[PDB]
Amino acid sequence: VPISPIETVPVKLKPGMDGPKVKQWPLTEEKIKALVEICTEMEKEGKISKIGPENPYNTPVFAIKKKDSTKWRKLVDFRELNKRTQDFWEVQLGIPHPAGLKKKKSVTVLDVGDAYFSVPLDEDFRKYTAFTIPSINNETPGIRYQYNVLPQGWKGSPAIFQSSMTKILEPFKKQNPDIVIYQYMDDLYVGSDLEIGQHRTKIEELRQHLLRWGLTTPDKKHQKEPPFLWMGYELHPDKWTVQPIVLPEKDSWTVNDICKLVGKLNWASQIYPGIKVRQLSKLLRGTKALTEVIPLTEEAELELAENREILKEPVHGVYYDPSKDLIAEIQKQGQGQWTYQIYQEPFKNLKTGKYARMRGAHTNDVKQLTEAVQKITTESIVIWGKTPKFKLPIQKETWETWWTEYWQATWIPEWEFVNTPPLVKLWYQLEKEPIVGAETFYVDGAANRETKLGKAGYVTNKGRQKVVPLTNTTNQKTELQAIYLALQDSGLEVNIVTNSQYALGIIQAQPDKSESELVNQIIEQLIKKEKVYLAWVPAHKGIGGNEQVDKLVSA
Amino acid sequence: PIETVPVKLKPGMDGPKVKQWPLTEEKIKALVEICTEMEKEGKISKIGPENPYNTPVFAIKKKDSTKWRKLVDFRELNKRTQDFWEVQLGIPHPAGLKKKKSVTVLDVGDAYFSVPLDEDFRKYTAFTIPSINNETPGIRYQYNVLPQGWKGSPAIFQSSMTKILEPFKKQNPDIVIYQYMDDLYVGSDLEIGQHRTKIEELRQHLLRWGLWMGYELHPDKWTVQPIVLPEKDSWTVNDIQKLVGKLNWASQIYPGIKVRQLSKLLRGTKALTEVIPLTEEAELELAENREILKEPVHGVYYDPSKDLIAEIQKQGQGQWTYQIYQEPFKNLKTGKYARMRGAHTNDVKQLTEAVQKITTESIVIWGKTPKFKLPIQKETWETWWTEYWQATWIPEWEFVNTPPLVKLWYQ
DNA sequence: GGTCGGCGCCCGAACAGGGACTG
DNA sequence: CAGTCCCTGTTCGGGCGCCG
Repeated sequence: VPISPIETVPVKLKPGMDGPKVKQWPLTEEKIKALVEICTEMEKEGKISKIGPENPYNTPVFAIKKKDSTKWRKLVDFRELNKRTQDFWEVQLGIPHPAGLKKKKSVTVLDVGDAYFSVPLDEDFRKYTAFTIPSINNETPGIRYQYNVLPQGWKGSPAIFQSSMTKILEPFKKQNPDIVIYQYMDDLYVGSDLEIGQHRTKIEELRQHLLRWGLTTPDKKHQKEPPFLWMGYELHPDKWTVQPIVLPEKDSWTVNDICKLVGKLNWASQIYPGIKVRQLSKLLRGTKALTEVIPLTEEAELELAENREILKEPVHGVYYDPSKDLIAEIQKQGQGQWTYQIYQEPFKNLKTGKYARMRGAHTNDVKQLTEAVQKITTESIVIWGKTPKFKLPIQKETWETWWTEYWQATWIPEWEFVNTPPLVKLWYQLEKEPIVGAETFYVDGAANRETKLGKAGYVTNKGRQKVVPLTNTTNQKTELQAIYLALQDSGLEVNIVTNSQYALGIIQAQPDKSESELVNQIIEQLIKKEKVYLAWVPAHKGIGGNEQVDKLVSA
Repeated sequence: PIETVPVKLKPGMDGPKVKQWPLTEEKIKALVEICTEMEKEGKISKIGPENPYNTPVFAIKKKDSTKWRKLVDFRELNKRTQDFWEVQLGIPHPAGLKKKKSVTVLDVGDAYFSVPLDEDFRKYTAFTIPSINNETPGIRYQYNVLPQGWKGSPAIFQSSMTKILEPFKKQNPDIVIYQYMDDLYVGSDLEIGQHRTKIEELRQHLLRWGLWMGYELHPDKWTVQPIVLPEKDSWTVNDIQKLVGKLNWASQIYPGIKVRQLSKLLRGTKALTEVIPLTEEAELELAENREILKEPVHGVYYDPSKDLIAEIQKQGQGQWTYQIYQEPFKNLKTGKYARMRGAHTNDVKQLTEAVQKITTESIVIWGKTPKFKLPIQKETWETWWTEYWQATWIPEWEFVNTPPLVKLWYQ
């Protein structure tokens, strides 16, 4: 076996185990022909070698058809070898995005044919890559090979090829500094601001520099004219767009069909603005079977028809210009849904997106807006390495009131107010001092762990009083119920005294939406008020009416 | 031609495996130049995916510093080598450093690049440099010398450091020198003028051995924030309710606090804004509770085996309070920071500044870094904190959500 | 019957840590 | 007193999308 020009990567096994010893699967006669045809071909080129009985290792193997070709792909079921192979650190930290590319004069894309099979495997590790090829007869002992290159299905194959590829490209990228080479597996986006004459020369230099190591760049996958097909997009000299997305049009929807629908909708939302998958994701909750048929709700059918109409019109994105600023503008879509657009020139979107995660049981629009700003910031630094300027649908004074009074540290980068309804605001403000001339409600509530029964009420300074028996409740729900009572039976200005830290911790966060219906009713009553002053006092200390109302709601 | 000190992990623990977080363009550019230069000097060397370990890396600029500085988040690697920089070759902490009039910090991390690292341990110092928009895969390196920010670096270099400081400690036996991580703390009672002069003598004394800034401190002027009760002449029902709640919370620290006579003033179901005269028995309970807050807590002392913990409270208007403790309600030190950088505009910058000031005090007083309880959402902190970090060490932290109780630490 | 790695989203189950009440 | 439970938050397993 000749020596490969590429340096090999030393690979070990986990300390305390040995190679795989698994029996071969019964393969169809149509896949047996596809394997023996390739095994005898790779053996001629020095990619696999025969092994005798001295190799006590064996692993399954099968084949999968290639997309839009009559060629077959050889895959190995290394699930037993991967569970024993050493752990690797993947060098692929993310996926490039077309919005991060810069306008270049000349652009060239090319793909390396059979990349794994052109990169050598470690010499001391080839013994563990032993498999068997079943013949057309079940009585034939079959041929046993071992891999001399990177297999397909081994957990170390992708990381090794990516690191080996970068080492070969370093001497070329060191001699040609102004050449942008996006490297993702076997796809090589090559661009330059050099003239179109010297560009093809550098491309052929790279095709010969790669050829010196066993990497072939066939002219079949070579691309010289726009539009370029790269990473699932269509690169035009001035714009880009995703490859055509096909949504299923099933008359009867299953759970797995929704996942394929939601998956493509998220993929479309990177450039198609306004995609909403709120009501469609409400179909996946509480379900157990992937093949279970589920009918579409009225809110889900309306959300699907809107997304289809957006996909009808053609949309496109522009490229990144480092000379001009980066702008990001967010809109409040649905209840819990946000969409944003990142651009440098008005209506020339680099990319779009959506944020709709529900963090916690109680929240408001200011919290969700801050979460969205953070998601956009991290995403922006990945693609462009900088934080965009933000145009936010929230008043400057609104945000100043929130972050200065909040107890948690919070902050938004350099932003400006854009007047695009609906605006984000605070629906109610708790006073900082007790209200003069407002009735003072001392509320309390208790329950029993066993009977699940409780009381909730209040006592005021004007003699007013109420107690309500409650069934199937807890200590926490009663203390919220006692505050909900005080809000209902009070005027526009009301001071409320409680000993519940749990209830006070919820209301001070100024929520406008909650998962609890009782909280939403407390919110709706707080919005109706003009001045509300809450206050906390320790319980069981004989404080004001808080001891009198504690004794009434005792049972 | 130097012999390497053998280093091992703690038994039963693998190496660190932490992913590299996104970096800005100005940071990535600053790291490629430094790593290429350090690779040309043999300090680091490129590696491959067969190394399963990785530690995050980013860059900083110290206070009033133009030059970028490489920084590795070795917090996970330091946790997995804790038995080395303590049992084997620890550093004694001088109890007189916190008493000096002026203490200066010197970044001596460049000296660790002179000592080679044990060959078997280099596998754990691996780190990855990311690219913008994932243009290229990860450019991984590993350390061939003593890495900056590793707690094992000052331990191995300690013997070499003592022999360099011996001519200087002899001529100046009254000057205290403490080494923590990449920093050298030099404290003296000298006047501010001749103090900086002695610093320059030590700078040139370190340049002749192969080693430039300076951060001045004044531990004798460090103040604490005690718990104080309001000095009101006319008390309302709401004030007395706030006072009782605060005295009830404070009673967990000073067990001698009583609220019996004050709670008796809150018997009727009165209006919060109604004025209440303080009885004779209540006025004495308030004056006596003010004196117990002047006394020190009983049975509080530093335990060197226990970890330090720091809590920070956002008091608004650019005010931040903190408490350092090992056992709950046994606070070793309290304090309050005000008018820091970013006040009245950026909370994350102020919180970052506070953590650095607190950690600095924890190094001067006890020689340890605390574990912080940060009053911030995790995703908010993990997005912005690197934009304001100006220190060569990184403390450990967790995130808390404690709504304000009864404003115990600030009036 | 169905291979690996990377990133993204959505969900529920399992984990976990704090506060008020009870033997 | 240590034992629960009511509550909330985080972490992770697993499905899809997309790329090679």
